[PDB]
Amino acid sequence: YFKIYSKHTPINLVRDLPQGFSALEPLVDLPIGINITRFQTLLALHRS
Amino acid sequence: LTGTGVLTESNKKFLPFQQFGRDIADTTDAVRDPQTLEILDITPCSFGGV
Ligand SMILES: *[C@@H]1O[C@H](CO)[C@@H](O)[C@H](O)[C@H]1NC(C)=O
Repeated sequence: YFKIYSKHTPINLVRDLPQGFSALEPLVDLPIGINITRFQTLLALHRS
Repeated sequence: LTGTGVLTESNKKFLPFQQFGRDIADTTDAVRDPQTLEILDITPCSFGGV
């Protein structure tokens, strides 16, 4: 069972993590049923 | 989810992943109606000693 908990927070700090409290609400409970041991996030390039 | 209690209109605002609410004794004291998505408090029926 793949659980997605999510929270969106308006912040204005430049560099590091902000210091505060914000609980993440569950968004999507996703039925995959597969083995996961390694992950990788996706970024986007800018071309000019 | 079966039970017996007085149903009243509730001021609690459930998050969309929440269906019911539990009290100290884990009895359902608030419930969301599955047809019209509104919250109802469930105060128990009166108990007395005769
Ligand atoms: C039927 O149920 C859905 C959610 O369960 C609700 O959004 C909808 O208003 C209901 N239809 C009627 C006619 O009440």
